[PDB]
Amino acid sequence: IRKFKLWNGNFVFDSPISKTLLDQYATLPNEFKFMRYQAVTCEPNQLAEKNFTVRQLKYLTPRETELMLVVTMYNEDHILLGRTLKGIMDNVKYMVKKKNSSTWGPDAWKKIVVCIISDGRSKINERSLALLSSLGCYQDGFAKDEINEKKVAMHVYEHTTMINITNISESEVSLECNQGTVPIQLLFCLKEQNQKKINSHRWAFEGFAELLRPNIVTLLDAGTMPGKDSIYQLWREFRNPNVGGACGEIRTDLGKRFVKLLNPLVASQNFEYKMSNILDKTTESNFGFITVLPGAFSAYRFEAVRGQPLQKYFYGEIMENEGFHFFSSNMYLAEDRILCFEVVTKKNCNWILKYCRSSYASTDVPERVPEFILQRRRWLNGSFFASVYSFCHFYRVWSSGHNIGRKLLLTVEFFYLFFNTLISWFSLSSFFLVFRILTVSIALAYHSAFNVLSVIFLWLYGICTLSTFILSLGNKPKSTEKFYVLTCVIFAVMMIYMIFCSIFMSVKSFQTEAFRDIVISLGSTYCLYLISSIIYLQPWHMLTSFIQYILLSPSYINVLNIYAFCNVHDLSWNPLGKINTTEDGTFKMEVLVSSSEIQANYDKYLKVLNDFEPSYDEKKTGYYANVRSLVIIFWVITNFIIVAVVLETGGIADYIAMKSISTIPLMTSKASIYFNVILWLVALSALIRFIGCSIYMIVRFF
Amino acid sequence: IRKFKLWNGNFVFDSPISKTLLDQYATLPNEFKFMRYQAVTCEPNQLAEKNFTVRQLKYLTPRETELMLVVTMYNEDHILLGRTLKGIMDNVKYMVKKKNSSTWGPDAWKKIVVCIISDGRSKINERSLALLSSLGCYQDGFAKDEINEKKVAMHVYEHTTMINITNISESEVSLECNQGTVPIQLLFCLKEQNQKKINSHRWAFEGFAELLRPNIVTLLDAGTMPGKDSIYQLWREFRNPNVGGACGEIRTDLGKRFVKLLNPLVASQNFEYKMSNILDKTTESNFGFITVLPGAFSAYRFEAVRGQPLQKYFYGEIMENEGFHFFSSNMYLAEDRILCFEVVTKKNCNWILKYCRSSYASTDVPERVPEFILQRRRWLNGSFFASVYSFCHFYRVWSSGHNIGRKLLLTVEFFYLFFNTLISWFSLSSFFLVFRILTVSIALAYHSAFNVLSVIFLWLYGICTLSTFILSLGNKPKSTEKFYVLTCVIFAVMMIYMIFCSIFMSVKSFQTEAFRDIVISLGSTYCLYLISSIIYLQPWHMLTSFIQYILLSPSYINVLNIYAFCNVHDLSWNPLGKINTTEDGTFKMEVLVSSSEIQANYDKYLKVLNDFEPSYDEKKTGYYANVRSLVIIFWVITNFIIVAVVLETGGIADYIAMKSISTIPLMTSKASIYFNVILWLVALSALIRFIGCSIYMIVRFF
Repeated sequence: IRKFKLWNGNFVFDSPISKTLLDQYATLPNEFKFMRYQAVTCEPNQLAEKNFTVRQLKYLTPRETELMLVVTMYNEDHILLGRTLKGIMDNVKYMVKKKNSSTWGPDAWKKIVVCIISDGRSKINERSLALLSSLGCYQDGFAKDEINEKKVAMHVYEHTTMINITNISESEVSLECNQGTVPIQLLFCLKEQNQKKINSHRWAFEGFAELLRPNIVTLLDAGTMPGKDSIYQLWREFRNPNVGGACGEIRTDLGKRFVKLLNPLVASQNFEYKMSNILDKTTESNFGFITVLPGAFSAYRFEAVRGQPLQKYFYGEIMENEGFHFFSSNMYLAEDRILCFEVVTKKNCNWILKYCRSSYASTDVPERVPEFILQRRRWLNGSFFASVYSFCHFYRVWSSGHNIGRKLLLTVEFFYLFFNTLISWFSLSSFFLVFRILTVSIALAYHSAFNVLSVIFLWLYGICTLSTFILSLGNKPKSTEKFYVLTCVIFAVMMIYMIFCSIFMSVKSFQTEAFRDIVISLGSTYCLYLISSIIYLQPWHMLTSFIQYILLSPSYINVLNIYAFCNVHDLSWNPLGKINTTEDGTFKMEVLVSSSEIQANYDKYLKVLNDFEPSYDEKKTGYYANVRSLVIIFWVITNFIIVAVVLETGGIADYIAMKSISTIPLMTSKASIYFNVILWLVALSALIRFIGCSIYMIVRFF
Repeated sequence: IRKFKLWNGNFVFDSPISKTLLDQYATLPNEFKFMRYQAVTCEPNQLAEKNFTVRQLKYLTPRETELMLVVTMYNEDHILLGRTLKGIMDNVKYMVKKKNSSTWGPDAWKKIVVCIISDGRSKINERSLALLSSLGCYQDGFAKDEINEKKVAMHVYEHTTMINITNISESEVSLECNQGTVPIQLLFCLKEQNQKKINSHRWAFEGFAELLRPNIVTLLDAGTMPGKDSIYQLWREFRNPNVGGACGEIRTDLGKRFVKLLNPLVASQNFEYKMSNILDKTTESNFGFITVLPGAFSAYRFEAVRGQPLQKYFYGEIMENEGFHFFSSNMYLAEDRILCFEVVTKKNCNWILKYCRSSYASTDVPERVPEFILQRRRWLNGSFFASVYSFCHFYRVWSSGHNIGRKLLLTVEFFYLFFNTLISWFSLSSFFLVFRILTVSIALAYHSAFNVLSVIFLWLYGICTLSTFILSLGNKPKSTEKFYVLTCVIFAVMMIYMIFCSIFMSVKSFQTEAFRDIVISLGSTYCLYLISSIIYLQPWHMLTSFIQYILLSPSYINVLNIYAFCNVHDLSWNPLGKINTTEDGTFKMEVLVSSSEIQANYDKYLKVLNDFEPSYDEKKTGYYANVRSLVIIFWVITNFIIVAVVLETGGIADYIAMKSISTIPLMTSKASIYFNVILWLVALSALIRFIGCSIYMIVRFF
């Protein structure tokens, strides 16, 4: 029991580390041998005012940081955090061993701070706090819930470690310390209660970034392992002073010797990631605005995001009455994609976002249908809302500081992105119309067993779709996994049948014009994908992973989208006294004994018979439910309008028949026109993205 | 403080009442001047063993009860409880003033106990505890949460009051005491925490009824006001020794001078109640098994329900493994209807249930669409499950003790009840098929503007139905009231249009055979209703309330049923330390100072890196969700199968067309056959129920 003293009114303690670490370290200054705990009781935007600091400012010469790396955990195990930290450590070692550089050199580790923001003490895993402790950046015992009647909001552990991670097997993490290791300035933040990730970013940007004043702030998730040069290659993107943000490639981690490529769900995701990087990101980067993918690690120039972008990201549209507005109350769905928008359309500034193909990070993807569905629920809602928001507010592009040509390019890009969003909104009707027109056409033309197959597949589609709607509105994907797997299999068999029908009709026609169009259009859209993959110099996914993606595409359209739209907002709808008796059964009491007090109580109850909206949380819940259920209805109705126009469903064929009688066919020419239009749109999108990727590679190569 | 003593180990206290009551009372024995609080810490089935008692057993001559009246509250205000208590008091006064009776006489009040079981202290209203206190049956202060480390489960207040309720206006309750008043033995039970109503019945039947040993146990809800002779007329039903249960008529309370009859929702309910009593209850009572309506007050002969019926009602099918079974885990949905079944099919006993028309009780009905929907959610699920359970287990009728004729009658009745259930399961398709066939037929025949009307009403029906499904699966009726009112109005206009179409086609035909059938069948089914109402001697609802019921019938089919099926089960998915500092900012702490303990903690975290289904409530929640969502899917699919068979939807007309091509019409003869069959079923049901009501009245009159 020792005597302490609050330093400037807040608790700062310095503990020594165990001699086991010292044994490696010797093989010595102050930062290596101590670990500093601080109890942060204030808001993220008030740390300096309240007089809280970081070790970097307190040296004889204050230490200036070039690069702040933020790692966010919620409950990730020690393997994921180990992978992220090992990638970071390897990158820092690469930068420290750099020879001909003005910025990096033997003491480059002093310019990098690794800030690990974990979200809740109750929600952290103990295998992660055991890894963090083994590095030297955590000791238990001196965390406090409250200090001078002030609720402690966050615990900050600061250390500079010499030990590095050198191997991460399936079970063990290899930690070692020798002359080849590089020191890392860790900064472990542990929030007291679980607020979501935007609050973690609030702590990173409004909090420690204000004290450290980094040049670049890099965002990573736990489990995302950066490549061996990814951080350096992303940092190299910022030598253009106009770059305000940047991102790299995100790769599926295929496992040992690509063993996980046997899983159809994983190969489908591998193909999807490779094409999203090759086609979408390059095309976007040509214009100057990128919509960074959820898994990839990104970097923002700190001066770029200060001001309006962070205010919109953290608070939303501040101007708001007691009620709820659409954009202001729903922008939390598009979490990081807001920042990017506000960086590009920042007033009087000509920041651009740029995509770096030289930097990559590999992540593990869901291997089971329920967790895959739950992961994509967030992605699809975020993308849809962000695209709607960017289209509705595009005039801001013209209030920024870009020159006239870049403003025109950005306007064109936003229009194109909303065109893509609009196409993706009508996929529910597009898939059904293509399937029904194709199967019915082959049944009409050849009659053999395609009649029964057409009816059977119509009923299978209907049953699976109705069940998906009902289970996603009412139940949870964990509860019914066999059904979801069966539905995916049913849709894969459906797609196989459609491919067969297309090939059969095309061969018979070659031995009418619509199937000429289908063969030319689909061959063209496959060839453009293949050539774009070759130009990017990453073609191997075009054969190892293509058929799996083709077979699972109907499940992307029909299971992921339905669940994403049905779950937009993740809704969640006096003490008396005691008796303790003695041995004799006796005890003492306070009892109303006087007649006057009994009469008083009687009069107080005789008085009640003579004198004859809930809280904000449930009001917000009601608004969220109303807005989530109005989206589903509009989606379904606007898709069925197109279905009924093309196929003459909804009693329309009946209506035309009876109008003529006042003075039904099997199929019309609307089906032919629509079938052609859909395929031409697909081929056109492929061609546009091919031109974009070609321009990207040509410019980078020059 | 004073010195007390536990009486036999449990807390029993006797407080005097305020002299204000004594002033009326004088205008005196022990029961009037004291109120007895008991703290019940045991289970309902253990009160006697634990040595708890009631005042009735503790006189010099123990008092024998003929009739125990149970009143259950949850949070009902003082007007509803006042109405119930006033009806009870008036009935007891009628029985006490009875002259030529062996059972009732001047001291008949001694044979009646009124047991008011309120559900939770936190959930009780204070205007109800103020009314209960004003009667003399409650004083606060001496309720206890725990007694000798035993959680007190329930508080029992016992008094015999001389004051009666004489008027209940919209705002005040008139209490008065004079020579004309009759004493009432009240027994106020107040549960500590809110378990649902089955637990209240568990306390009433397994608890106080075991001590009091009543002859009859009568169940009433708070707000249900018995008629001036209803309790006596129901008690008179039990002079037949074979009667095991009985119920009376439940009436809609139309307000002052029938002012509430202006509300269409209230007149519709008035007609529905009058026909459920006139047709359904009499027909059921002829056979010998009644399915007592939710609002009506019922009575059970206590010896009838002891044993198997109460065991099934309270616990369910006791034989059960760790998993969930359908019947055993879902019988709580059909709460009281289980008892009735088990009374009739009790082994070796020939108990019957009987319906009493001489006894009635009037209740208030919901006047707003959301609360109406929420009320009927419980009714519809209970009825559907109870009917399924009774049909599946009908063989028990033959294991009972009835003679052969009554066994045959009961078997026939259960078959007929399941036929009615099966008809009610297909109303979703029946209404749509009737509407679509009728509108399309008039459009075909006369062409003028019925084409547009047919298409418009098809789209209106589709939009309203899809929206009802989506809002009942995802949202709450309180949130969207304008939409539900609008949907009811839309369906009423739809029904008006259908009535017009029927009349138009019939008049044109009179100026083909199918409309002869429609006019004859509907005229017959209206005439049978009118004649049955006249035979029952209650015809006034056949004109004051008929059109409102007709207009709201589509909303009964399409809004109440969808919401009831979509909401079957009502699913619901270390401390650290503190710092207080002195003036100097100094304080004292317990800190790991020795190097050995720091090394110990480091080794304990280095150890975690080397040694590398939830609770029952959420498992039951998952089962309930699976079973609720499997019911909706089957309901929708089995109704659409009939729709697609009759109208040739679902690609079937396409399939027949292309089969013939291998070698679509507007309407077929299946529509004619189905249209006739539906109306013949309606007329047949009306005729059967008319014969039943006629037999009931004839037998009662003889």
